[PDB]
Amino acid sequence: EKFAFQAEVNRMMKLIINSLYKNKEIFLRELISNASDALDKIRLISLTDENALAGNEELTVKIKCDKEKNLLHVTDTGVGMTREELVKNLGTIATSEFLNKMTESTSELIGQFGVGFYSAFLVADKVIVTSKHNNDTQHIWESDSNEFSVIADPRGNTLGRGTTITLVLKEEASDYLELDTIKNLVKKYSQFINFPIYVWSSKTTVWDWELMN
Ligand SMILES: COC(=O)c1c(O)cc(O)c(Cl)c1CCc1nccn1Cc1ccc(Br)cc1
Repeated sequence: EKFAFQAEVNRMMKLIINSLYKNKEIFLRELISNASDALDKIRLISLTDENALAGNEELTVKIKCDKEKNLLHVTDTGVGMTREELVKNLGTIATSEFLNKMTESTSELIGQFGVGFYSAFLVADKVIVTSKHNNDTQHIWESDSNEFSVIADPRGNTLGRGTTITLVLKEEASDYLELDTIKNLVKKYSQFINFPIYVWSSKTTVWDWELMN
């Protein structure tokens, strides 16, 4: 259940963390970007499988703040990941030219190599990935960066299909819990995205999904 990061991933996480120290906001750009990709992947799959979207009729990104529990949730209803995929796609990488371009901006570089997930550790002490893939049951990937574990989700299939990224925010990254801030940041980083992105918001005092693009 417990796993070690591959060396290159450790180096990569460091390079990422040690080059975007200034513009931390990028983590949210990249998570929204990967969320879109997940939906693309499942839409494509839906072209040749009418049963592809059975676990969830919708194709969205839902973002939820939990100021109280110090958590930020980003949930796509994309393709999701199987257990094996969690262990492989988040624990290794398929690359070393990337690690040399990185040393010699660099926010555009991680975006290009599709490896911006790890930027989440810029604002989080622990990162949790809850994922339901059509071919598998719901599993959970957790890491504080020093290792990771993948477990079967005891709650069963709550996602229907897809992925929630959950960030336990750092002391200094509390700013990103304010609904003001996240609405603002998603507005910015979600224009080019063509799936709907909602933020769970407060209107006059009620709560519902609010569309941001
Ligand atoms: C898009 O794949 C995912 O399931 C997914 C998601 O739905 C939301 C996310 O925030 C993230 Cl990070 C992912 C995984 C995408 C990812 N980032 C780094 C590695 N990976 C796995 C991966 C990379 C390339 C391909 Br092609 C497939 C999976």
